[PDB]
Amino acid sequence: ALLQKSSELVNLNARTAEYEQVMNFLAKAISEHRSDSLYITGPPGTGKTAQLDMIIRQKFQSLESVAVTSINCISLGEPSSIFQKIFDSFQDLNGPTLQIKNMQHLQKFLEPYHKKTTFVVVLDEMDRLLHANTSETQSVRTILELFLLAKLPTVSFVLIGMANSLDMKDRFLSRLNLDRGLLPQTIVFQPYTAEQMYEIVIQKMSSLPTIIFQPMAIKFAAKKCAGNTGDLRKLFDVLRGSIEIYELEKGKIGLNYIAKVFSKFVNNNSTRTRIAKLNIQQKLILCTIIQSLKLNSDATIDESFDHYIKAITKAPLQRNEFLEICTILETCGLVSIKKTKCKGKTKRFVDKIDVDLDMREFYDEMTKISILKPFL
Amino acid sequence: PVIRKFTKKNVARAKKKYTPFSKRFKSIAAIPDLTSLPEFYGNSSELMASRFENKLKTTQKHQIVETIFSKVKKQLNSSYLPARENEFASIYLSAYSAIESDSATTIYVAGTPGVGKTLTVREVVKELLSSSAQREIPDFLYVEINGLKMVKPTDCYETLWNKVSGERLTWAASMESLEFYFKRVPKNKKKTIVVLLDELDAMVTKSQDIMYNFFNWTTYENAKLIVIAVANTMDLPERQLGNKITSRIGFTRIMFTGYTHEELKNIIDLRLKGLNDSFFYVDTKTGNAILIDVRKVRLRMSADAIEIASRKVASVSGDARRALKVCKRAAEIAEKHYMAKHGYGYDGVQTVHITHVMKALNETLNSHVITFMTRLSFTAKLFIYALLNLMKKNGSQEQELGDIVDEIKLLIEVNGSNKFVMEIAKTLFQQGSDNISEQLRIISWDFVLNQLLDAGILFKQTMKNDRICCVKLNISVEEAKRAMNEDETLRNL
Ligand SMILES: Nc1ncnc2c1ncn2[C@@H]1O[C@H](COP(=O)(O)OP(=O)(O)OP(O)(O)=S)[C@@H](O)[C@H]1O
Ligand SMILES: Nc1ncnc2c1ncn2[C@@H]1O[C@H](COP(=O)(O)OP(=O)(O)OP(O)(O)=S)[C@@H](O)[C@H]1O
Ligand SMILES: [Mg+2]
Ligand SMILES: [Mg+2]
Repeated sequence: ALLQKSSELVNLNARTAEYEQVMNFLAKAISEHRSDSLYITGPPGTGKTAQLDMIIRQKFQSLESVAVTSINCISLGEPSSIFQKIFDSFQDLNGPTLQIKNMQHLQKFLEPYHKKTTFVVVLDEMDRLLHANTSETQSVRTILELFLLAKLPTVSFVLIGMANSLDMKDRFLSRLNLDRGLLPQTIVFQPYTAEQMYEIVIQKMSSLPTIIFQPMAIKFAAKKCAGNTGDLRKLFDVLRGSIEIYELEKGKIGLNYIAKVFSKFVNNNSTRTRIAKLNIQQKLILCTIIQSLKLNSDATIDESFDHYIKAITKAPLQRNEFLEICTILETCGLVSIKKTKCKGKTKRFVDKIDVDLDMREFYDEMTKISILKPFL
Repeated sequence: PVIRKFTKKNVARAKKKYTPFSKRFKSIAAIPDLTSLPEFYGNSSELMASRFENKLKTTQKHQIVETIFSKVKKQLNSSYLPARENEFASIYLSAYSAIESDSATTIYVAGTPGVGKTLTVREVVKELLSSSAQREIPDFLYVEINGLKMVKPTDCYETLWNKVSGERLTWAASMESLEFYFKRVPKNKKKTIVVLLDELDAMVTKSQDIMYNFFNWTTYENAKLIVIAVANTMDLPERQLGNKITSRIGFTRIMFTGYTHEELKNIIDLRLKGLNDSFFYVDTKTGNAILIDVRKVRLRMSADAIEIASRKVASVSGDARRALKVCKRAAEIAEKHYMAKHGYGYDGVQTVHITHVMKALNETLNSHVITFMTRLSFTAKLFIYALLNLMKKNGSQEQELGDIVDEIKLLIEVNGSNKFVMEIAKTLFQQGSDNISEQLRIISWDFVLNQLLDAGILFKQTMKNDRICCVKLNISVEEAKRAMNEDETLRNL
C-alpha cells in the first residue's frame, strides 16, 4: 500500500520560497494589539488557505485567552448576512435585531464584557461577496465600509482579508485607496521552485520510499505548469495522475499524461484534421464555412448551404446530409452550432456557425489536398 | 378585518425545518457517531419511495401475445463489455485510491451524448458496492444528483442533505448543514459518500455557488466525498466556470470519446447474442414465438445489416443509443411486414437485411419540406414564387408584404395568355362569383401566410402595418428553388 499512501491532493500542510515572509506577518497575535494592514491577494491556487490554517493552528491549542472559529463568505450572496454567523461566541440571546443596522451597533459589541479575551474571525473567500450590485452600490460600498479602523481601544477585533484571484484587483477608486484601515499591502504568492515543495511533501513522510520520483521529471513538471499563473493545485493533480497511470500497467511514464492531456485538448490542427475527415465531403465543407465568414458574420446553416450550391454547381444531396455531417465537425470540437439572437431584421432564433482556431495551420493543412487548394 | 391588495389562495408550502445541523447540539466535541445512527445514511424507514407501487398494476389478464420480432424489440431496450475498458479502469482506480485512502478526490468525465459515460460510472459504483460487500474497503452511501431532474437548481443541497441525514430542511439550511458537516466533523464519525453529478451544465445559475460548493467541499481534508461529475462538453470550466473553479476541478478530465464501427458491431452482437440464429416454436394460428401448427423458425439478424446500420451511426455522432434505435426500427419494420402479410393481429425463416434496414436509416434523413411545398396549395406556391423572384431583384432576403402583393398581381396580369391562369385568375380574386368585388389581396392570403408561419417556412416580423411587415424564408432559398420546379404551371408562370 505504498502506492496508495502517496496522496498529493489534500494534505495537512509560503513553505516553498517565502518562509520568512509568512513567519514575519504574524506580529501582534500575543501582545493584544493590531498586527498587519495586509491584503492576501494572489493567483488562484498559491496557498492562501494553506498559510492561514497554520497561522491559527499555532494559536488554537490550549485556548491571554483566545477563542477563534473560522467561517466562510459562502452563504451570503447579497450583502445581508455578514454578521450573524460570527455570533456563535457566547451564543447570546441578542444578535438578530440590534446588530444588523449600523457600525456603532457593532462598535457596541467590540468592547469585551468577559475580560480582554480574544476573538478574531477569518472570513474566507471574501472576493466572492463583493461581486454584486453591478457598479459599487452595496458590495464595493461594503468593502469601503467594513475596512474602517477608526477607534483603537484595547480590543482585539482585527480582520485580515482573504481575497481571491486577480479578477478585479486593478479596478479601484480613491475611497478604497486613501488611508483607512488595512489597505496598502498585497503580495503575489506564486510558488516558484515547487520542486523543493514536492520534496517537502514527500520528506514529511509516514510511508518510507525506495525509488523516489526523478527530479528531472519533477523539474519538467514544475516547468510545464507555472507558465499560465503558477497554480499549485493544478500541479498536485499531475503527479497523482502519473502514479495513477503507472498502476495501469498491471521519468519515463510521468510525461505522456501532459504529452497526453496537451495533445488530447490540442488533438491535431491539420495532421488529424483531414485524417479524421478522411472523407472529402467532411473536408471541403469546412472551407464552405471559411468562405461563409468573410461575407457575413450571421452564418446561418442556410448561408452555409447557399454557399454550398454556389460552389458545387458545375445522386442528389439534401440539407439533412449537410447538417448531420456538420455534427462530425461538432463531435471533434471545432464548430459551434447553437441558437443565438439572430439580429438581422427580426429577432427570433436560428442556427449559427462559428470556428475557433486561427487560420495559420489550417492553411498549411490544405497543402496536401489538391482539391481544397482552389477553395483556400 | 383587513382588505388585502392581492391574494395567494393557491399556495403550497413544504414541511421543512429551518435550523441547520450546526445547531443540533452546539458541541463539536460531543457530536455522536453519525455512521451508526438510526436515521442517518438510510438506516430507517426506507420504504419511503415504495408507497405508490400498487397503483399502476390492474388485472394480470387477457393473454398478451408476443411475436417473432417482439423478442428483439425487447432486447434492444435500455438493457465484461468490450467497449469501455481504459476509461472504466482509470475511473475505478481513481475512485478506489480515495475509498481506501479516506481521500477527497474529484473525477471529471465528459462526452457527447451517448458514449456510455453514465453506464460505466453506474457500473463502477455497482462494482465498488460489491467490493464493500466483500469488505476489502469501507462502505459508502451513494447519491446521484441529476442536473435536470429538479425544478430548482439549488435543490441539490436539499436532496443531498436529505440523502445523507434523513431530515429535510430548506435549501439554505441544507447548504449550511452540508458546509458544517464537510468542514468540521472529524473523519472518524463519517463514512464516505460518492456523488454522481449527472448533467452538470444545468446548475450554473446566477452565482455559480452550487458549482463552487460541490467542488470546494472536496478541497477539504476533513470531508470524505468523491465527486464523479459528468458533463456534456470537455472544456466546460474554460467556457462557463471561473478559472479558480477550473483549478478546483483540476487536471483529470477523462474524455469519453465516440464509438467506432467495430465497437458498435460488438455492442449489437452482445445485445443479440441470445437471439440471433436461434430457434423459435411459433404457431400458425397466432404467431406466439417461444425460444428453446408448430413451426421451428430461425432468426437471422444479418451481420451485413448490422454493420451497414453501424457504419453510418458510427460516422454521425457515434451513439450506442442511436444504434439501438436504428436496429429497433428495423425490427419494427420487419414485425409490421410479418403481421400485415400473415393477418395475425394483437390480442420459412425470418430475416432482417440491408434493403430492409435502409428504411430505418432513411427515416431520419428526409427533409419533408420539399414534399410539403409540393403538396401545398396553388396560392401558397404562388406566394413562394413571388417571394423567390423578388429576391433576384432586391438582394435582401427580407422582402415586404406590399411588394409580394404587387408581385402576385404583376404575375397574374402579365400572364393573360395561359388557359390555366385565365381559368384561375377569376376565382383567385373574386371566388368565382359576382356580387363580390375584385379584392385587393388574393383569396386565401392570411391563410397561406399563417400556414407557412406555423410550419416555419415563412418568417414575418411583428408590426401593425401589413404592407411594410418584412418576411423572410426561414428554411432556405435553394430548397425552395428545387421545390418550385415541379408544378407544370409555376415552371412557366
Ligand atoms: N505550501 C504548501 N504546502 C502544502 N500544500 C499547499 C501549499 N500551498 C498550497 N497547498 C495546497 O493547495 C491549496 C491552495 O489553497 P488556496 O489558497 O485555497 O488556493 P487559492 O489559489 O488561494 O484558491 P482561492 O483562495 O479560492 S483564489 C491548499 O488548500 C493546500 O491544499
Ligand atoms: N457500451 C455500451 N453498452 C451498453 N449500452 C450502452 C453503451 N454505451 C451506451 N449505451 C446506452 O446508453 C445508455 C446509457 O446512457 P449514456 O449514453 O451512458 O449517458 P450519456 O452518454 O450521459 O447520455 P446523456 O447525454 O447524459 S442523455 C444505456 O441505456 C445504453 O443502452
Ligand atoms: Mg481558499
Ligand atoms: Mg445519463
